[PDB]
Amino acid sequence: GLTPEQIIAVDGAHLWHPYSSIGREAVSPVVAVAAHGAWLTLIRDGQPIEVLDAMSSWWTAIHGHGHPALDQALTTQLRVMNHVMFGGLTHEPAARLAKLLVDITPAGLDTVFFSDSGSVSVEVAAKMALQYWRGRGLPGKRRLMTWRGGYHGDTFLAMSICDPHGGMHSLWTDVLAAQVFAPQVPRDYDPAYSAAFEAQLAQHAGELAAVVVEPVVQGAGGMRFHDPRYLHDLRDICRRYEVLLIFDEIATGFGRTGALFAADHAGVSPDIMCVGKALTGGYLSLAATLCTADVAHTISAGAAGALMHGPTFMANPLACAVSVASVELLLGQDWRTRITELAAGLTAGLDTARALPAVTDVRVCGAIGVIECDRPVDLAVATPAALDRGVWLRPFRNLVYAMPPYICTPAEITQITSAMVEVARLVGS
Amino acid sequence: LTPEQIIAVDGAHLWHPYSSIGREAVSPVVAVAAHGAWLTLIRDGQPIEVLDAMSSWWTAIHGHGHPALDQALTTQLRVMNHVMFGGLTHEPAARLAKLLVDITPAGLDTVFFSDSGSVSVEVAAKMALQYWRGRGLPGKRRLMTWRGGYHGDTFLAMSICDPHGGMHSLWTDVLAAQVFAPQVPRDYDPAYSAAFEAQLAQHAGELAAVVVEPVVQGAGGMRFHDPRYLHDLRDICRRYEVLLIFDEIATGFGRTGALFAADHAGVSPDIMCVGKALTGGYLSLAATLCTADVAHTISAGAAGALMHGPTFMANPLACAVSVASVELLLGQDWRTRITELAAGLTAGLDTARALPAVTDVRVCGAIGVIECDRPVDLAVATPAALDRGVWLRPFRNLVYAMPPYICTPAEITQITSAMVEVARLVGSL
Ligand SMILES: CC(=O)c1ccc(N2CCN(C(=O)c3cccc(Cl)c3)CC2)cc1
Ligand SMILES: CC(=O)c1ccc(N2CCN(C(=O)c3cccc(Cl)c3)CC2)cc1
Ligand SMILES: *Cc1c(COP(=O)(O)O)cnc(C)c1O
Ligand SMILES: *Cc1c(COP(=O)(O)O)cnc(C)c1O
Repeated sequence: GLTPEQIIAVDGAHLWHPYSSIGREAVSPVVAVAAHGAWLTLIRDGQPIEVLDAMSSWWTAIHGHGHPALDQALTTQLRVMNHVMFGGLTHEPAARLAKLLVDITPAGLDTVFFSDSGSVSVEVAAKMALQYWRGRGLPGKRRLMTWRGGYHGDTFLAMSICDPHGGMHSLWTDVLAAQVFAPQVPRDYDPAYSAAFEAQLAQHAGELAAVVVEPVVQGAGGMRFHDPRYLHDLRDICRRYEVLLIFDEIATGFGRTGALFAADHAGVSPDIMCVGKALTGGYLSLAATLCTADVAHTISAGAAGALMHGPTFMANPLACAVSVASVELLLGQDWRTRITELAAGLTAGLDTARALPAVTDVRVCGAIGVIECDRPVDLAVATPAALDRGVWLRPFRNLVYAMPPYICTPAEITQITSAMVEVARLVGS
Repeated sequence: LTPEQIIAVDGAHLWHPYSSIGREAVSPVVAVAAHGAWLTLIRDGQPIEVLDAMSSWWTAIHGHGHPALDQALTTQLRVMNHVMFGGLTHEPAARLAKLLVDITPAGLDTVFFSDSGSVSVEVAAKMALQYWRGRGLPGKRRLMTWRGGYHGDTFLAMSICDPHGGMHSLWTDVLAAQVFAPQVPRDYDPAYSAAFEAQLAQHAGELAAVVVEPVVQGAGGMRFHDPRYLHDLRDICRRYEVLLIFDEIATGFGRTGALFAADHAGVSPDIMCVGKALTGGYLSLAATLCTADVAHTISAGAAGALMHGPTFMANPLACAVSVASVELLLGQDWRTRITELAAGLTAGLDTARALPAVTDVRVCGAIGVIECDRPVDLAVATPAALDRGVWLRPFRNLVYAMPPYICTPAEITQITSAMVEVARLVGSL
């Protein structure tokens, strides 16, 4: 048992946080003591206050926290089987989830490799791509290509295809794999960009295993959106130049961009796809990498005879059980209407920010809203500003943004957008 | 789904650890329940109760559905499933961090939570690299280990796995080129440590860290080595200013007869990884600990922070069950328990030394290994053990167990008897 003060004292001495220091944090983290539906209970001035999780706790909480159907799914599974090793055993949760995932992802993705995080699923995707070409007698095809502005995780291979600036590649001189970067993909569709991407890919085609991109929305590398037609072009380019296409849908999956998967906006299927953040409805760490029958059969028929990967908690029954419930909950409702309403709410709520002096862009895509500013956002100023307004927001660089739970009512979206608009006002002020 | 429908879905759609799709020599066995030391598996359409001799890949130290652990999960679920760790902290994370800092080897003062062992290893390497970069020595970026090791399946993790066991031949030109000392022997030999030092001396200026599994090497061959080697590594690392990293992902939490395997030598590494048994085998969770000096040096460097932050970092649910698992272990006489277990394994496995296909029998804490003279055929071994009411999964030439700590003396003897019978069959053909 620990009080918030004790929690803070332990935390300051002993706990790392994402991309943080020990003993040099500008501001202490805020003690969270509960989470229910769209709301977090945080400690502020020693007292508990309920605030909207505008971030969906980093894209995860699509149905909100403590959804009764999802709580129930976990507890039912807990009474039967917590976990068994996936080496030599299988189980209902894994089979149920894999069937669901193959049915709902872009056509052709027939096999599912479960892992415990997005970064791992990305490494699995790369491993599938590299083993695929090795299975085709082309080990030279081992490099990856992407466009700038991307994020794919924090493990060392994932780092190599992250945006070179966002990813601080200059601090990793001589340690990361050297990958092929195309220029930042633009928002608006310009076939000249695709022509140039193709020309650059063409000269590297013989050394490229895959193009890896986030489809439609680039998250941690800058919350940038691009025309879905670029993905149609990528599919065509990759098809014609024999380079696998990998869509990283770890942030975009399960309805977030207004399609069940962002690939659906372009009506294209990748050869390999990663999913993760929202997969369990934000209960537990779980990710999946899917690939076509062709990819799976080629890997399986190659010299190695198997995909050389196998996490300890692969296909954990508890995480899989809650994921099944989470996906069924999404599919059993009119999610498409729900996201359209959310997008409309975000658009309407963020429209006034356009007029603000420090604001360069306002953009919405499905249940994602972004205010881009002309200068870095002071976090020591912004965080308490949104908290004071009943909203948990986490800006970074020049961006103030939200990816709210799908269960957010119109009143809650208004509340979120208001806080965002106000943080932007203080940036200019 | 019926067991048959599960098998059908599984065969078409599910990857398993280090497996193929469509080319599996045996179907996985359907698991329908797990309670205590026992799994309920479907065999010829009928449910059967068998002992989980593998602890579900080292995870289930307290057995499955332990009331204390089930309870810890459901009571955390009631309050907070998960919140983002960026800007927020919480009681489960603080309680676990406090516990971990106070039971791990002295000087390990900070804790980075992640979702899997492979990730925690990548975090450890990142800590070491950023440490040296913080000291103005970015040339110190390679890792050194001994052969026979396993550290996970992500690309950096792979680079320090045994090159043979990890099939580095398949990964030519993709993996970082690390420094490998020869396999560490079982018995203490001063010449081995002298040679290790001599090799390290040649690379000292380009080495960030030595990374080893202390005392027991797991997936690389279930080999044990004299703890005195760890005292040598510590001294070598100190004199040549190379960080020492212990991977205790398999060895942690009493498994080798000490609380952590480093304790067998009284040695403190600069950085430490834990994972498999961390949650008592309920959920995926791992941790990377480092000293105050490492933490401060990273935090004072150009990045001003450790450049890593998993989505489900410090998941409340996983942390809560981990707190309960660790407390459950510490609140009993675990040392006597493991000693009794080891004695049971030793007594039970002794008769195997006389079998024709057996080259070695070795026990270290709650780990029993029959080393055979040929690779073990799973198609024979699996059903043979199930026939005897035990779930065993041999690998390579090893018939081994790492049973739950809650196994009674009779259950241990039932496990060792099945192990003996499998070993007898291996040489029986
Ligand atoms: C779990 C959580 O709350 C969290 C918060 C921030 C996190 N970050 C900070 C912003 N990020 C980056 O600035 C970033 C880090 C590396 C590469 C790229 Cl392209 C971007 C991504 C990781 C990750 C997790
Ligand atoms: C979760 C589970 O049941 C499981 C079973 C076997 C697993 N492996 C991984 C390590 N194995 C290796 O052979 C291995 C794989 C890479 C490097 C090294 Cl040193 C060893 C055996 C199969 C992993 C997970
Ligand atoms: C967060 C993220 C990842 C990495 O996921 P983790 O679970 O944090 O390892 C990979 N790809 C994308 C697009 C992401 O947004
Ligand atoms: C299993 C293991 C790992 C990898 O853990 P995952 O959770 O499977 O990624 C790393 N190191 C050691 C010593 C292990 O036994």
